[PDB]
Amino acid sequence: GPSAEEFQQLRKKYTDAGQGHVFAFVDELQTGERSQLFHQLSSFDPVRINELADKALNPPKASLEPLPDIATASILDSDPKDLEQWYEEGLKLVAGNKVAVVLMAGGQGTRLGSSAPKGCFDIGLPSHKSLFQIQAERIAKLQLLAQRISGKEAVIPWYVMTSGPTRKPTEEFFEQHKYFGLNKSDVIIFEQGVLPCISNEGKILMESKFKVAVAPDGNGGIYQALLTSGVREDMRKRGIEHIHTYCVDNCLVKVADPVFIGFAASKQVDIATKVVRKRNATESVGLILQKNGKPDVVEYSEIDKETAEAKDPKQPDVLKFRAANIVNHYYSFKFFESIELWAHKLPHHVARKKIPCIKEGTGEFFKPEKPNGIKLEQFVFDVFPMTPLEKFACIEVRREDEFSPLKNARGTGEDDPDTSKRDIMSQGQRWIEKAGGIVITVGVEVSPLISYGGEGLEFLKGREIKAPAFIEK
Ligand SMILES: CC(=O)N[C@H]1[C@@H](OP(=O)(O)O)O[C@H](CO)[C@@H](O)[C@@H]1O
Ligand SMILES: OCCc1ccc(O)cc1
Ligand SMILES: OCCc1ccc(O)cc1
Ligand SMILES: [Mg+2]
Repeated sequence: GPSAEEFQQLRKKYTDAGQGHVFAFVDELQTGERSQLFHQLSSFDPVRINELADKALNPPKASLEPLPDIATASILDSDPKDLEQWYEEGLKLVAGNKVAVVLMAGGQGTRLGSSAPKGCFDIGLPSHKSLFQIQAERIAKLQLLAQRISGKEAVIPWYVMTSGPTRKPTEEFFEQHKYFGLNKSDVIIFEQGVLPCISNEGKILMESKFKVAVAPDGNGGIYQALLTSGVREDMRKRGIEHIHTYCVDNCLVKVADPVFIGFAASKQVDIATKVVRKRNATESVGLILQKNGKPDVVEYSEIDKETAEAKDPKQPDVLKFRAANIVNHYYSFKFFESIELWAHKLPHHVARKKIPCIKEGTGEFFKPEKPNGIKLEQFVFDVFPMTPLEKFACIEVRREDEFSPLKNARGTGEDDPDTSKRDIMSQGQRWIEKAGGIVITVGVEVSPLISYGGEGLEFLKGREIKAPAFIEK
C-alpha cells in the first residue's frame, strides 16, 4: 500500500486545508481500507474543495427576454421542401461517417425507484424492449437508410456516458443483448466524474470511516469526461464533425435525427438545441432564453415562480417563457476541440441533500433526518452563453413525436412508464394511418428497424391492424 511518507504528505495537505477530520478513523483501518482512503483523497485537491464549498455556501451577491427570432426556428413554421432537403443532407452526413451520438445515461432515476439503470427500463410495450434497445435500433435503422445512398458501411458511433451507480450494470446489459445488433467496436461506455459531497459547515462528508461521500458531477460533467475517457480522441480518429447528445429517459428521442443534424450543419452553428412548448407553468423543464445578450437556460429548480408565470404582454393567458428544454443538443466537433479552454469555467449548481455519512464522533453510519450537506453539479447547457447568437439555433419540435420522458414511477399520471408507452404506441398508430393502414382497436408499436420516423410503411396500405399491435421484422 501507500508509504508512510506518502500518507503523511497527503494528511498535511488535508489538515492545512481544514479537512483533517477525514483521517479521524485511520488508526482502526485495515490495510485495504487505508489504501482506498489514501487513493480517493489523493484524487481531490482539498484547496479546490474549499474553493467550491466557499462559493456554494457563501455565494457572491435579469436582462431576461425570449430568444430573438434570428436564433429560433420551428418545424411547424418550416417549408416542407426545406425539411426534406435538411433530412437528405443529414443522411448524407451519416453516410460520410461524420455523425456521432453521445448518450447521457449517468442519472440515478431516483424519482423512478428502479434498481436497474434507467435505460434498462421496460415501459410495457408489446416488444418489452428497453429504452436502450429502442435507441440502438434507431441508430441501426439510420445506418441502413444511409447505406442506401452511399453503397458503403455507415457508422454512427454511440458514446454512452454512465455514472458510478450505472456503469457496470449498463455494460453487462449491453453485452447480454449483443449490443442490440450494433458492433461492439462502435459502442463505447464511459464514466462521468464525481465531486465530494460537502457539509453545511463546508467539511468533506465521510460515507464510511475510509470513504468520502461523492456524487456524479451532473450532466455538464460530459465535457471533461469526453477528454479523459478517450472519446474525443476516438471521434477525431473517425472524422466525426457532428454530434447529437441526448438524455436516455426520452422514449421518443430521434437519435441522430437527420433533419436536426442537416439543419444545424447547413446553418454552420456551433450548438443547436430542441425545445417543445412548455405544457404549463410548473412543468419541470429548463427554459431556453436570452440572458445578457447571450443564449442561456434557466433550470426549473432555479427559476423564480414569478418569471415562470410571466405572461405574454399581448396574450395574457399565455406564458412569456415557454421554450422547454428537451435535452436534445447538436455540437460541431470543432466545439469539442476547445473543451480544455472553458471546462473550468462551467458553474457548479448547488442542491441541499440528506447525505448518509458517519456520525462525526462515534463513526456510526447514520441517515440524516434533515439536509446535512450539498451536492454540486455542472449542467450540460451552461455552454450556451459561450456561443454567439449567430452560431446558436433553437428549434421547436412536436412533443408527441419527440419528447416523452420517463421521470416518475408507474402510478403518477405524468412522465411515467404509462405515458411513455402511450406516446410510443400513439406515434406508431399515426404513422400507420398516414401510410394508409387501418388500425381497428390502444395504439401500435412500430419497431425502429421497420420505421425510424414514419417511413417505409407503404406495405401496410389498405391492411387492417387490430390494436394493440407490434409491427416488426
Ligand atoms: C441539466 C439538464 O439537462 N436538465 C434537464 C433535465 O432535467 P432533469 O433534472 O434531469 O429531469 O431534463 C429536462 C427534460 O426532461 C430538461 O428540461 C432539464 O433542463
Ligand atoms: O479517480 C477516482 C479516485 C479514486 C481512487 C481510488 C479509490 O479507491 C476511489 C477513488
Ligand atoms: O426550421 C426548422 C427545421 C427543423 C425542423 C426540425 C428539426 O429537428 C430541426 C430543424
Ligand atoms: Mg466498445
